[PDB]
Amino acid sequence: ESNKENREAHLAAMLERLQEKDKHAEEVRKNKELKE
Amino acid sequence: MRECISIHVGQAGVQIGNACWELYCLEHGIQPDGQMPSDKTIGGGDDSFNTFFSETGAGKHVPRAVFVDLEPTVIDEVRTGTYRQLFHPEQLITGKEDAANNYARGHYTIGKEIIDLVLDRIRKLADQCTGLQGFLVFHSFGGGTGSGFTSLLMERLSVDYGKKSKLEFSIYPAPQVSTAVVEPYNSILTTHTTLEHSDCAFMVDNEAIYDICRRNLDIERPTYTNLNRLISQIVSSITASLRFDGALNVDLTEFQTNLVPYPRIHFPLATYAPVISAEKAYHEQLSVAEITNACFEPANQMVKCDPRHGKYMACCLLYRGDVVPKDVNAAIATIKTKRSIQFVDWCPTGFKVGINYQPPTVVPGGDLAKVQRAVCMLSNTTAIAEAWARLDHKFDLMYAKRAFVHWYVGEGMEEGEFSEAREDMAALEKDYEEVGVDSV
Amino acid sequence: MREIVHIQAGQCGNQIGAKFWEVISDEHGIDPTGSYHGDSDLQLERINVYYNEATGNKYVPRAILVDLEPGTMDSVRSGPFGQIFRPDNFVFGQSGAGNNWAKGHYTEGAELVDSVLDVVRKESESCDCLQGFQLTHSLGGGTGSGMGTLLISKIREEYPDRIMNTFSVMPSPKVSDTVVEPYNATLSVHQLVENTDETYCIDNEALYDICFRTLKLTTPTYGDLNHLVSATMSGVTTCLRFPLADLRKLAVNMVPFPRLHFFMPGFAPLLTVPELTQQMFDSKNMMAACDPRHGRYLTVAAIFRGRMSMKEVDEQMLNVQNKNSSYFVEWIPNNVKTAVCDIPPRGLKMSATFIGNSTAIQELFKRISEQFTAMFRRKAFLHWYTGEGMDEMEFTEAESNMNDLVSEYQQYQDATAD
Ligand SMILES: COc1cc([C@@H]2c3cc4c(cc3[C@H](Sc3nnc[nH]3)[C@@H]3COC(=O)[C@H]23)OCO4)cc(OC)c1OC
Ligand SMILES: Nc1nc2c(ncn2[C@@H]2O[C@H](COP(=O)(O)OP(=O)(O)OP(=O)(O)O)[C@@H](O)[C@H]2O)c(=O)[nH]1
Ligand SMILES: Nc1nc2c(ncn2[C@@H]2O[C@H](COP(=O)(O)OP(=O)(O)O)[C@@H](O)[C@H]2O)c(=O)[nH]1
Ligand SMILES: [Ca+2]
Ligand SMILES: [Mg+2]
Ligand SMILES: [Mg+2]
Ligand SMILES: [Mg+2]
Ligand code: NA
Repeated sequence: ESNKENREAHLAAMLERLQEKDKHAEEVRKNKELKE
Repeated sequence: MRECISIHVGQAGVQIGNACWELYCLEHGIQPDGQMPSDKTIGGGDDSFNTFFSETGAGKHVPRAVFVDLEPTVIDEVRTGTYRQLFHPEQLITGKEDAANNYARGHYTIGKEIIDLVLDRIRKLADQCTGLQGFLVFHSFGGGTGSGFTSLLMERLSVDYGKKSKLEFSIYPAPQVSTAVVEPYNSILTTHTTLEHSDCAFMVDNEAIYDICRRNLDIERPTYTNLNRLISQIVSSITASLRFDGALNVDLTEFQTNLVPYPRIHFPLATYAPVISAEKAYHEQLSVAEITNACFEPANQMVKCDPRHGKYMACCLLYRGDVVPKDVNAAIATIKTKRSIQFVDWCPTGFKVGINYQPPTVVPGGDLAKVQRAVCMLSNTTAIAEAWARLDHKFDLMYAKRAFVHWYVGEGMEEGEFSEAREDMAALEKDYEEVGVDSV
Repeated sequence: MREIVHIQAGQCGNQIGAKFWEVISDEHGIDPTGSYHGDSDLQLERINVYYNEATGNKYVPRAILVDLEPGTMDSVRSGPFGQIFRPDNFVFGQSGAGNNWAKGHYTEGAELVDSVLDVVRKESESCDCLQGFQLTHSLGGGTGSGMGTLLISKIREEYPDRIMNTFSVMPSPKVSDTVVEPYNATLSVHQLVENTDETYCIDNEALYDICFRTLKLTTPTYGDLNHLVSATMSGVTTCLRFPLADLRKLAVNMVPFPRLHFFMPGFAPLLTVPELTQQMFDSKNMMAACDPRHGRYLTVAAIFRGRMSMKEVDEQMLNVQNKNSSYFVEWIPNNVKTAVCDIPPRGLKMSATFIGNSTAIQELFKRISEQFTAMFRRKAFLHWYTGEGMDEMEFTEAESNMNDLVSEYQQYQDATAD
């Protein structure tokens, strides 16, 4: 059970970092709208 | 009655299993289709070889064995190999994704997907037994499956079979024969986890076997096939008392009484002789005295260590072939006046002898010469801790930098398991020191 | 049945991708029409790692070709083996990237990416058990570098537990296409450090110097460079493709710390086993412009191919370690592994390929970092990138990360056992 929680939490952290990259890529394209 | 079930885990365990079961068939006169013409009781019986083989009504003699690996390609060669007909398809179990040299994946991520199936197949074998004696588990220390899945299996076997005996044949890693860099981690982890679940474990140092093949058989670079044929001869020597009977035969369980003075001190040192090429065996007959003498030569040990620098707590000689006790006793009398055989002060110094009369066989077209008599010595010497020291040192080198530890943490493990396993090894090494110290 | 999915992105990625497929197709006995005409069952035993089996007993590369321009990809369809690729696996835009990482990563590349991921998913779902992915691409351009790292990240969201392996061509002024290459490379390294498991550093400066100095080629073309790339790529994939290796076992044994996953590949010859071993470890044979005598080896893998004494391979591999032990970190015991494959590459009786994790790879990243810092100190050419939505802190972030990488390789180079 401990091993299952640990590994799941590592995957969750990984996907959360990847989804923060998605947010930043939207702020970048929105930031391009605001200079056109 | 007295059945033993063999379990072969990962590539090492499976390939050694191939070699062992081939050798058993040759020793017993069982053909590759499983027919045994000498066996007149069709479909059953209580013969000595029935401890290792069940029988179908169609005359087939079937290994009491399960082969398990988390990838398919090594067991597939069994499924398609010479002895494919020996085994029922259900005895050969494979996953699709191996453990990638990672204990954590063998014990947890991948292993947990197949452990229930493996246990269900073992239960199917156990149910055919009238008096199951225990398990023989074959595996490497170093692979992800051999280390991690084996520990999981052993833990589960203790739950499902209580204190029913479990013996291991464990392949100890050597750089010569291929080897992942993380094998010291896998070795300590599996040794720590299995320690309380195993009753007796025969370590086999791949470097020892490699050296014996190069030196005695004159093979420049031994293959796995070379190593495993030699290993199967040692396994066969050790299990011969289970599979044959005779007036001078002594059951492995009686040796085990002598070999295990404390639960954790359960790692006997095996030595085997003689190992000789056909060219050298021709016109040379090795006597009882000659082969006995060879057991006390360190070059013939299954594990590299120096017993001259430790103390004995037991010495067992398992003879097979043309050997009578008179020649044994003389040979031992000679040995005891010419060798460094120092016992601990709390244990008797006799050698325990058994003789199995059925002579040794070899695989036709192999490199081992057929001899008329052979011997395997099993001793319990504090010197075997040198093997743990060597492995603990490689562990410590890597662990102090946490090298590769992220591959195990990524699979859900914690550093806490590393230090707890390493501390258990440190206590094991101290256990071996304490038992060798003279009594007050 | 441990499938790899291959992705080639951009001009460089597609050109070396196409050579790679020609080279290993020849090795496995596959012709441009996809039919097997080989002479050894060892060519087909693991063919499924890289190829799909189709109707008519045809074999199709499990490959995906990606570019923001039709140019290179039309050349691929025309060249040799052009019609062995699955036509639905071509995914091309129209606008191009302009050698602008931000265009490949955020803008143009971002609205082509979803259609690439549809092909990735189709290829992955027919896989009995996917190992992971390998991407070929350059870091100096815009499509392979910017959209390639975008693909890596997006694939990591759907396959977080699969291996990501890249062949990443590093830019050199000796072959320089543009001037902003140190920007595109540094932004790309930033992503690679975080989102790949293993990266072969194919350094155009090494390839140039090899072609010029050793091969005696006064005007090296991309054809001459790529010939080195293809032989290297064939060499480092040998153990994946013939019946000891897979991508995860490779990463487990080569990568002691997750960020230190940039490998220096080596090849010989550019003939006896001692001679071959010697040349494989020589700085002149490195596919990355780094001198291994200026750092220390964390891990090493060597593949010998051809019929030769394995006892002599063992003795010479032990020889080069014992005589150079100071160059191998003591706290990773037994850190050099050797494999032998009977089947030589085309045109050689024997060959040696080298995969090294050396702390000397820092010389590569330090060269890029100085070319980056020289332009960023004067804010040169930044408008190309802020013009797509980026801000300077992302440059400041990317270069700090790459300097941290250098510091980390240095920290382990300097670390001792006692
Ligand atoms: C796919 O490419 C290779 C990878 C490895 C690599 C690999 C790479 C290594 C390493 C170990 C190991 C291990 S070796 C092993 N043998 N038994 C269990 N594990 C494993 C095995 O399979 C592997 O794939 C691992 O130490 C330093 O670098 C090695 C190679 O050749 C030596 C190959 O060279 C091309
Ligand atoms: N004596 C002997 N050793 C072997 C054999 N096969 C592998 N080994 C050794 O076993 C260790 C590696 O473990 P393996 O059994 O191959 O690995 P595994 O159990 O299949 O684990 P994974 O492949 O990681 O899932 C190394 O020390 C190898 O040298 C063999 O047939 N005979
Ligand atoms: N080795 C090699 N390098 C290349 C090749 N084509 C382009 N390059 C290099 O790749 C970089 C340019 O990236 P490129 O792939 O052409 O741009 P992209 O199409 O936007 O990805 C420059 O550093 C070129 O030197 C090739 O076929 N082989
Ligand atoms: Ca003779
Ligand atoms: Mg395996
Ligand atoms: Mg270009
Ligand atoms: Mg390879
Ligand atoms: Na019978």
